[PDB]
Amino acid sequence: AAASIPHLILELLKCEPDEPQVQAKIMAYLQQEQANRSKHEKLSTFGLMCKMADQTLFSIVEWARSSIFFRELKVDDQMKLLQNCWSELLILDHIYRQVVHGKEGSIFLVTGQQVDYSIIASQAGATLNNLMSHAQELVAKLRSLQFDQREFVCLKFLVLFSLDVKNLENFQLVEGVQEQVNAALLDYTMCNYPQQTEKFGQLLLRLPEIRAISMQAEEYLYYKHLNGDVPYNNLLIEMLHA
Amino acid sequence: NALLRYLLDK
Amino acid sequence: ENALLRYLLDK
Ligand SMILES: CCCCCCCCCCCC(=O)OC[C@H](COP(=O)(O)OCC[N+](C)(C)C)OC(=O)CCCCCCCCCCC
Repeated sequence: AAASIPHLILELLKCEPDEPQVQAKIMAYLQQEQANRSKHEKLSTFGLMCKMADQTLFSIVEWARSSIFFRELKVDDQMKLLQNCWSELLILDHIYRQVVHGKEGSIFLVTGQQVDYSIIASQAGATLNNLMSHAQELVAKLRSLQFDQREFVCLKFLVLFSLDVKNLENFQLVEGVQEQVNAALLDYTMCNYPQQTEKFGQLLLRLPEIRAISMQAEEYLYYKHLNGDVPYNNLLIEMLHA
Repeated sequence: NALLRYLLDK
Repeated sequence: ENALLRYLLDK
Protein backbone atom coordinates (compact mmCIF):
# COMPACT_ATOMS: atom_id res chain seq x y z
CA ALA A 1 0.00 0.00 0.00
CA ALA A 2 0.94 3.72 0.11
CA ALA A 3 3.96 4.97 2.04
CA SER A 4 3.38 7.48 4.84
CA ILE A 5 5.81 10.19 5.96
CA PRO A 6 5.29 12.15 9.14
CA HIS A 7 5.22 15.81 8.64
CA LEU A 8 8.13 16.36 11.01
CA ILE A 9 10.31 14.16 8.89
CA LEU A 10 9.48 16.19 5.83
CA GLU A 11 10.75 19.21 7.73
CA LEU A 12 13.99 17.42 8.54
CA LEU A 13 14.45 16.36 4.94
CA LYS A 14 14.20 19.98 3.87
CA CYS A 15 17.36 20.74 5.87
CA GLU A 16 19.51 18.24 3.95
CA PRO A 17 22.45 19.62 2.05
CA ASP A 18 22.44 19.65 -1.76
CA GLU A 19 24.47 16.44 -2.21
CA PRO A 20 25.62 17.04 -5.85
CA GLN A 21 26.72 20.65 -5.03
CA VAL A 22 28.75 19.49 -1.99
CA GLN A 23 30.37 16.70 -4.05
CA ALA A 24 31.37 19.04 -6.89
CA LYS A 25 32.63 21.74 -4.49
CA ILE A 26 34.79 19.33 -2.48
CA MET A 27 36.28 17.61 -5.56
CA ALA A 28 37.06 20.95 -7.24
CA TYR A 29 38.71 22.23 -4.04
CA LEU A 30 40.95 19.15 -3.72
CA GLN A 31 41.87 19.21 -7.42
CA GLN A 32 42.79 22.92 -7.17
CA GLU A 33 44.73 22.26 -3.93
CA GLN A 34 46.86 19.58 -5.58
CA ALA A 35 47.34 21.55 -8.84
CA ASN A 36 48.60 24.55 -6.82
CA ARG A 37 51.43 22.37 -5.48
CA SER A 38 54.75 21.77 -7.21
CA LYS A 39 55.86 18.20 -7.95
CA HIS A 40 57.77 17.63 -4.69
CA GLU A 41 55.10 19.12 -2.40
CA LYS A 42 52.10 17.15 -3.70
CA LEU A 43 49.78 15.85 -0.98
CA SER A 44 49.83 12.13 -0.26
CA THR A 45 46.60 10.12 -0.36
CA PHE A 46 46.40 10.63 3.41
CA GLY A 47 46.99 14.39 3.11
CA LEU A 48 44.18 14.61 0.53
CA MET A 49 41.83 12.53 2.70
CA CYS A 50 42.54 14.84 5.65
CA LYS A 51 41.55 17.86 3.56
CA MET A 52 38.53 15.96 2.25
CA ALA A 53 37.38 15.12 5.79
CA ASP A 54 37.92 18.75 6.82
CA GLN A 55 35.70 19.92 3.97
CA THR A 56 33.07 17.33 4.93
CA LEU A 57 33.07 18.65 8.51
CA PHE A 58 32.67 22.21 7.19
CA SER A 59 29.63 20.91 5.29
CA ILE A 60 28.26 19.23 8.44
CA VAL A 61 28.53 22.48 10.47
CA GLU A 62 26.73 24.37 7.70
CA TRP A 63 23.98 21.70 7.67
CA ALA A 64 23.50 21.99 11.45
CA ARG A 65 23.47 25.76 11.67
CA SER A 66 20.90 26.11 8.86
CA SER A 67 18.83 23.32 10.37
CA ILE A 68 15.40 23.83 11.83
CA PHE A 69 15.51 23.95 15.65
CA PHE A 70 19.31 24.03 15.94
CA ARG A 71 19.50 27.52 14.44
CA GLU A 72 17.33 28.70 17.35
CA LEU A 73 19.84 27.73 20.02
CA LYS A 74 22.39 30.24 21.36
CA VAL A 75 25.87 29.78 19.85
CA ASP A 76 27.21 28.46 23.18
CA ASP A 77 24.59 25.67 23.12
CA GLN A 78 25.29 24.99 19.43
CA MET A 79 29.02 24.68 20.21
CA LYS A 80 28.44 22.25 23.11
CA LEU A 81 26.23 20.04 20.94
CA LEU A 82 28.65 19.99 17.97
CA GLN A 83 31.71 19.53 20.23
CA ASN A 84 29.93 16.39 21.49
CA CYS A 85 28.88 14.80 18.18
CA TRP A 86 31.08 16.12 15.33
CA SER A 87 32.90 12.82 14.73
CA GLU A 88 29.69 10.77 15.10
CA LEU A 89 28.11 12.88 12.33
CA LEU A 90 31.19 12.39 10.11
CA ILE A 91 30.89 8.60 10.71
CA LEU A 92 27.10 8.50 10.17
CA ASP A 93 27.60 10.46 6.92
CA HIS A 94 30.26 7.99 5.73
CA ILE A 95 28.25 4.92 6.79
CA TYR A 96 25.08 6.12 5.09
CA ARG A 97 27.02 6.94 1.90
CA GLN A 98 28.06 3.26 1.74
CA VAL A 99 24.51 2.06 2.40
CA VAL A 100 23.08 4.08 -0.51
CA HIS A 101 25.97 4.42 -3.00
CA GLY A 102 28.40 1.63 -2.07
CA LYS A 103 29.05 -1.51 -4.08
CA GLU A 104 30.56 -4.82 -2.90
CA GLY A 105 34.33 -4.63 -2.39
CA SER A 106 34.67 -0.84 -2.63
CA ILE A 107 34.18 2.40 -0.68
CA PHE A 108 32.43 5.54 -2.02
CA LEU A 109 33.86 8.96 -1.04
CA VAL A 110 32.13 12.33 -0.69
CA THR A 111 33.89 13.40 -3.92
CA GLY A 112 32.19 10.54 -5.82
CA GLN A 113 35.49 8.66 -5.96
CA GLN A 114 35.38 4.90 -5.49
CA VAL A 115 38.17 3.04 -3.68
CA ASP A 116 38.64 -0.73 -4.11
CA TYR A 117 38.98 -2.73 -0.85
CA SER A 118 42.15 -4.28 -2.28
CA ILE A 119 43.86 -0.87 -2.65
CA ILE A 120 43.13 -0.37 1.06
CA ALA A 121 43.98 -3.98 2.02
CA SER A 122 47.47 -3.47 0.60
CA GLN A 123 48.47 0.11 1.45
CA ALA A 124 46.58 0.73 4.73
CA GLY A 125 48.11 -0.18 8.10
CA ALA A 126 46.41 -2.41 10.69
CA THR A 127 44.87 0.55 12.60
CA LEU A 128 43.00 1.90 9.55
CA ASN A 129 42.13 -1.65 8.43
CA ASN A 130 40.55 -2.34 11.83
CA LEU A 131 38.61 0.92 11.58
CA MET A 132 37.29 0.15 8.14
CA SER A 133 36.45 -3.36 9.13
CA HIS A 134 34.20 -2.08 11.95
CA ALA A 135 32.65 0.55 9.67
CA GLN A 136 31.92 -2.17 7.06
CA GLU A 137 30.23 -4.33 9.75
CA LEU A 138 27.87 -1.46 10.55
CA VAL A 139 27.19 -0.84 6.85
CA ALA A 140 26.19 -4.52 6.38
CA LYS A 141 23.93 -4.30 9.45
CA LEU A 142 22.15 -1.18 8.17
CA ARG A 143 21.74 -2.54 4.60
CA SER A 144 20.17 -5.61 6.22
CA LEU A 145 17.69 -3.45 8.16
CA GLN A 146 16.72 -1.50 4.97
CA PHE A 147 17.99 1.75 6.51
CA ASP A 148 16.58 4.60 4.39
CA GLN A 149 16.90 8.39 3.94
CA ARG A 150 14.00 9.23 6.28
CA GLU A 151 15.53 7.11 9.06
CA PHE A 152 18.97 8.55 8.29
CA VAL A 153 17.84 12.17 8.85
CA CYS A 154 16.06 11.26 12.12
CA LEU A 155 19.24 9.62 13.43
CA LYS A 156 21.31 12.70 12.46
CA PHE A 157 18.98 14.89 14.52
CA LEU A 158 19.04 12.43 17.45
CA VAL A 159 22.86 12.39 17.39
CA LEU A 160 23.02 16.21 17.21
CA PHE A 161 20.42 16.88 19.90
CA SER A 162 21.99 14.93 22.76
CA LEU A 163 20.68 15.31 26.31
CA ASP A 164 23.95 13.80 27.57
CA VAL A 165 26.00 17.00 27.20
CA LYS A 166 26.94 19.15 30.22
CA ASN A 167 25.78 22.73 30.85
CA LEU A 168 23.19 22.96 28.09
CA GLU A 169 21.14 26.13 28.62
CA ASN A 170 18.06 25.48 26.46
CA PHE A 171 17.64 21.86 27.56
CA GLN A 172 13.85 22.12 26.95
CA LEU A 173 14.33 22.59 23.19
CA VAL A 174 16.74 19.62 23.18
CA GLU A 175 14.20 17.51 25.10
CA GLY A 176 11.50 18.60 22.62
CA VAL A 177 13.52 17.51 19.56
CA GLN A 178 14.43 14.16 21.16
CA GLU A 179 10.79 13.50 22.07
CA GLN A 180 9.29 14.46 18.67
CA VAL A 181 11.97 12.97 16.39
CA ASN A 182 11.87 9.65 18.30
CA ALA A 183 8.08 9.63 17.96
CA ALA A 184 8.12 10.43 14.22
CA LEU A 185 10.81 7.80 13.58
CA LEU A 186 8.75 5.19 15.46
CA ASP A 187 5.55 6.11 13.55
CA TYR A 188 7.50 5.97 10.28
CA THR A 189 9.02 2.51 10.91
CA MET A 190 5.72 1.04 12.21
CA CYS A 191 3.76 2.31 9.17
CA ASN A 192 6.33 1.67 6.43
CA TYR A 193 8.23 -1.40 7.66
CA PRO A 194 5.48 -3.24 9.60
CA GLN A 195 7.02 -6.70 8.92
CA GLN A 196 10.16 -5.63 10.81
CA THR A 197 8.44 -5.40 14.19
CA GLU A 198 11.50 -4.08 16.06
CA LYS A 199 13.07 -1.89 13.35
CA PHE A 200 12.87 1.27 15.54
CA GLY A 201 14.72 -0.39 18.43
CA GLN A 202 17.22 -1.98 16.02
CA LEU A 203 18.04 1.41 14.48
CA LEU A 204 18.59 3.04 17.91
CA LEU A 205 20.99 0.24 18.94
CA ARG A 206 23.27 1.34 16.10
CA LEU A 207 23.90 4.67 17.90
CA PRO A 208 26.38 3.38 20.51
CA GLU A 209 28.15 1.54 17.65
CA ILE A 210 28.41 4.83 15.77
CA ARG A 211 29.90 6.45 18.91
CA ALA A 212 32.42 3.58 19.30
CA ILE A 213 33.58 3.87 15.66
CA SER A 214 33.77 7.66 15.95
CA MET A 215 36.06 7.37 19.00
CA GLN A 216 38.25 4.87 17.11
CA ALA A 217 38.43 7.30 14.14
CA GLU A 218 39.38 10.23 16.42
CA GLU A 219 42.12 8.06 17.96
CA TYR A 220 43.53 7.05 14.57
CA LEU A 221 43.59 10.67 13.39
CA TYR A 222 45.19 11.98 16.59
CA TYR A 223 47.94 9.35 16.20
CA LYS A 224 48.56 10.34 12.57
CA HIS A 225 48.78 13.96 13.76
CA LEU A 226 51.34 13.10 16.46
CA ASN A 227 53.45 11.50 13.71
CA GLY A 228 53.32 14.76 11.71
CA ASP A 229 51.19 13.26 8.89
CA VAL A 230 48.25 15.69 9.01
CA PRO A 231 48.53 18.82 6.77
CA TYR A 232 48.53 22.26 8.47
CA ASN A 233 45.34 24.19 9.41
CA ASN A 234 43.07 21.16 9.84
CA LEU A 235 39.64 21.91 11.42
CA LEU A 236 39.34 18.27 12.53
CA ILE A 237 42.50 18.85 14.60
CA GLU A 238 40.88 21.93 16.21
CA MET A 239 37.82 19.82 17.14
CA LEU A 240 40.25 17.22 18.59
CA HIS A 241 42.21 19.85 20.57
CA ALA A 242 38.95 20.96 22.25
CA ASN B 1 36.97 26.69 20.18
CA ALA B 2 37.37 29.97 18.25
CA LEU B 3 36.92 28.50 14.76
CA LEU B 4 33.77 26.59 15.73
CA ARG B 5 32.29 29.73 17.32
CA TYR B 6 33.02 31.68 14.13
CA LEU B 7 31.49 29.10 11.77
CA LEU B 8 28.29 29.22 13.79
CA ASP B 9 28.01 32.87 14.73
CA LYS B 10 28.89 34.33 11.35
CA GLU C 1 29.55 41.98 17.70
CA ASN C 2 31.34 40.91 14.51
CA ALA C 3 32.04 37.16 14.33
CA LEU C 4 34.97 37.47 11.92
CA LEU C 5 36.92 40.04 13.99
CA ARG C 6 36.20 38.07 17.19
CA TYR C 7 37.69 34.99 15.50
CA LEU C 8 40.78 36.87 14.26
CA LEU C 9 41.39 38.24 17.77
CA ASP C 10 40.67 34.92 19.51
CA LYS C 11 42.39 32.34 17.26
C1 LIG D 1 36.69 5.40 7.96
C2 LIG D 1 35.69 6.30 7.19
C3 LIG D 1 36.39 7.58 6.78
C4 LIG D 1 36.83 7.55 5.32
C5 LIG D 1 37.64 6.30 4.98
C6 LIG D 1 38.46 6.58 3.73
C7 LIG D 1 39.28 5.38 3.29
C8 LIG D 1 40.40 5.93 2.42
C9 LIG D 1 41.29 4.82 1.88
C10 LIG D 1 42.11 5.41 0.74
C11 LIG D 1 43.06 4.35 0.18
C12 LIG D 1 44.04 3.98 1.26
O1 LIG D 1 44.16 2.84 1.65
O2 LIG D 1 44.83 5.05 1.85
C13 LIG D 1 45.85 4.81 2.81
C14 LIG D 1 45.91 6.03 3.70
C15 LIG D 1 47.06 5.88 4.69
O3 LIG D 1 46.80 4.75 5.53
P1 LIG D 1 47.53 4.59 6.97
O4 LIG D 1 47.23 3.20 7.44
O5 LIG D 1 47.18 5.77 7.83
O6 LIG D 1 49.09 4.72 6.60
C16 LIG D 1 49.76 3.83 5.70
C17 LIG D 1 50.43 2.70 6.49
N1 LIG D 1 51.74 3.07 7.09
C18 LIG D 1 51.74 4.42 7.68
C19 LIG D 1 51.98 2.06 8.13
C20 LIG D 1 52.83 3.04 6.11
O7 LIG D 1 44.70 6.03 4.44
C21 LIG D 1 43.89 7.22 4.37
O8 LIG D 1 44.20 8.13 3.62
C22 LIG D 1 42.67 7.21 5.25
C23 LIG D 1 42.08 8.58 5.55
C24 LIG D 1 41.08 8.39 6.68
C25 LIG D 1 40.04 9.49 6.74
C26 LIG D 1 40.65 10.86 7.06
C27 LIG D 1 40.58 11.18 8.54
C28 LIG D 1 39.16 11.04 9.08
C29 LIG D 1 39.14 11.21 10.59
C30 LIG D 1 37.74 11.02 11.15
C31 LIG D 1 37.77 11.20 12.66
C32 LIG D 1 36.56 11.97 13.12
